[PDB]
Amino acid sequence: ATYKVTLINPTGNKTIEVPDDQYILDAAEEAGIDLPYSCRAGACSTCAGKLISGTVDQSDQSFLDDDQIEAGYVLTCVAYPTSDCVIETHKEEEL
Ligand code: FES
Repeated sequence: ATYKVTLINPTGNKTIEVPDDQYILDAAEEAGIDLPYSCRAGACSTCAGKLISGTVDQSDQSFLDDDQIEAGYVLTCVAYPTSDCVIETHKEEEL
């Protein structure tokens, strides 16, 4: 499956089609979108986003606790989309 991911940043928004076995971050860059990143391994906060709608699989992540997750945070470097979704990006400091 290839899923629509809408990325909302401070000043505007962009939809991209992300295959379900590619990380949101990887696809974003592939599309010329510059997101923040650091470790790229699910172990810091630098790349975090916030799901507003849809679902992701970020099973490869280790930084977010069970309540950051439930509240919708996502480490975009390690998340695959599991449906069309919408994510507010540059959410690092909320952690
Ligand atoms: S860049 Fe460190 S968690 Fe994604």
